[PDB]
Amino acid sequence: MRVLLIAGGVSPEHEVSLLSAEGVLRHIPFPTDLAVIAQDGRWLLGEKALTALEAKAAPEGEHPFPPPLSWERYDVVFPLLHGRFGEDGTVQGFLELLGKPYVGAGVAASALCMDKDLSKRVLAQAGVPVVPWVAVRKGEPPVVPFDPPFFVKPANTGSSVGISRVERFQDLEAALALAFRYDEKAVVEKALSPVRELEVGVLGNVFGEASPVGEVRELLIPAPLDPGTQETVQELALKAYKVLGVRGMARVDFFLAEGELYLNELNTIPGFTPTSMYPRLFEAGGVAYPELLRRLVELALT
Amino acid sequence: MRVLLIAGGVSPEHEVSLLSAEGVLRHIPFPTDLAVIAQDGRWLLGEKALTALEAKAAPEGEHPFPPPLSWERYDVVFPLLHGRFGEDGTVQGFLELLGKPYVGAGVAASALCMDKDLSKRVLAQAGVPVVPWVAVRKGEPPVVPFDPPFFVKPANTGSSVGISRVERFQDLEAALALAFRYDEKAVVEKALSPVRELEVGVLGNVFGEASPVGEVRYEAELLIPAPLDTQETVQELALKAYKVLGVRGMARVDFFLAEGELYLNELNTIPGFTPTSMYPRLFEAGGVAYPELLRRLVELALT
Ligand SMILES: Nc1ncnc2c1ncn2[C@@H]1O[C@H](COP(=O)(O)OP(=O)(O)O)[C@@H](O)[C@H]1O
Ligand SMILES: Nc1ncnc2c1ncn2[C@@H]1O[C@H](COP(=O)(O)OP(=O)(O)O)[C@@H](O)[C@H]1O
Repeated sequence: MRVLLIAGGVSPEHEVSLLSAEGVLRHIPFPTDLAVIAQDGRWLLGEKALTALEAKAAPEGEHPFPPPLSWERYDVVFPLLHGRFGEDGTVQGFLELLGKPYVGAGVAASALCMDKDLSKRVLAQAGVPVVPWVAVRKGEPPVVPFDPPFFVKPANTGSSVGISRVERFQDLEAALALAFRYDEKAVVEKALSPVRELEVGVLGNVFGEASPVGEVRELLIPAPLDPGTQETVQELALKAYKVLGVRGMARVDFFLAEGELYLNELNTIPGFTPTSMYPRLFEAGGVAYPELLRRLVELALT
Repeated sequence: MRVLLIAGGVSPEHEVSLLSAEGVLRHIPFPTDLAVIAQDGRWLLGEKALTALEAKAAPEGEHPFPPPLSWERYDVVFPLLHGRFGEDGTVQGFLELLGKPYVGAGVAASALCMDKDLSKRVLAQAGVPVVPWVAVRKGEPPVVPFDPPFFVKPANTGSSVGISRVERFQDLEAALALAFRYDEKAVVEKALSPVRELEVGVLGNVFGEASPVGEVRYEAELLIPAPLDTQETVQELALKAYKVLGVRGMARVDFFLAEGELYLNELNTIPGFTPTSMYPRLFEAGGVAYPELLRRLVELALT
């Protein structure tokens, strides 16, 4: 068993990905080589990759896509890339064509969890509560059924880029133009205030298992929630996970306001440093970091 | 401008991909090259690709993916692959990484439109009428909130393979078993009877224009126009669905008409393209000649 870890990426989460890679490389219980996608889209192999890792950021790459990589030398690929060209299903589509088993959600799941509008339409139809929202498409004026404040976001970007809180309708047009700077589609959802952010990890292929619930405020593991609400969080996370057909893992984020839960999004490739929420959550669930990585690889083969 | 046409594929529609590719080449108003993906997954380039088109099939190829192809000499890529590794977003995803403009639906819309279960969830949520249904995954006992008869089918496949009609609830298990032979997930929906199958094509990015409506008819063929009394309603539903799903380039949308009630069945992101295929013909009757259709499709990939 030899594993290929791909880190970096052209997205803003480029340095975070390399951090996660540092953590995975030191604990994965399998011979593993690193491949880095520089911020310019080019790749770095072997030594140059490890050198880039130490630098904690690789602005320039050597080989343009597709790289002269010896794919036959690996049994499983672990795409530890965040955001665009990472969790959207493109790298996965590539790996599919290479006939390479890999860690994480497949093309459909990735592309779908990544779209804030489509995933919401699917989850709402299945009975999973989501914040009231409306989709706005580049070129056609907005129609918002509820009143401000809103939160405007690009539908398929990530890393909070292009996101803004709108207090009045008069500021809506400018918020959409900002979001459209990154996407052809945007979402306008009700701004919850005050609100609490809860996060829960899921592991498995389609029918997964939830880890304990966490809260972002500093990460509070576990979250100070009453018995019933904690159960619903895990329950809703497993339901949405199954409906979307996610494979491998996912960190599901929820908002809690007025005692009500709303599933915000499913992150198919969450931060993976030994101190990130997903790993810490499962550590709390009795699954050590090395074992977590072992399971992901095992899941990729089934 | 230089276009790159990719045809064949590892799916069971390999032969038909080549046929529509033959038609495309005969009329595409741009210098165009052909690249073929054999049934064994290896790519055939240059004259070998055209030689392959000749035989109407390419069992084996020369270059294993990724092919040593000069993508830089092409402005637009036209993927004419069907089903798996065709319209499921995989090829699309690869093209997105090569930073190459391409015809048709993007990664998400393609993956989404190929999943009967997922696209029906989105459409129903959006108000678009669909046949009642439930998803059944391999591993969980089937629970159907309605009585038979009903059709059982693989959620993600090609040429209606693995589809069956169930009259007795005691025949559901065998139907699901058949369906699970092509996918890990299946759809169980209310069987419409009698039913008429309509189809309308769509061109454009997100906000498209509908073609006239045609009606399918199998002999013991498509009727353009369709003997409807409704065509408007079908076109509105098609464009609405097209928009919500965020489809780009094109799509043939199939509907079921029963008891005066319309039901959108599915959106095909990569319809057959022979001069006589349902998509090209529908648009022809809509004033969009075959060469024009191709021209626009290629230009749309750039906008
Ligand atoms: N509907 C909302 N109501 C209140 N706050 C929100 C809402 N949506 C987003 N936010 C705020 O913006 C932040 C980022 O939203 P998010 O969708 O998670 O962006 P990203 O997908 O990049 O992580 C959240 O942590 C939250 O504080
Ligand atoms: N709900 C239904 N009611 C009646 N007939 C159906 C129904 N679903 C499918 N069929 C029949 O089965 C055939 C194949 O189903 P379909 O979804 O169109 O497969 P495909 O995606 O290959 O076109 C249809 O052409 C239709 O005649």
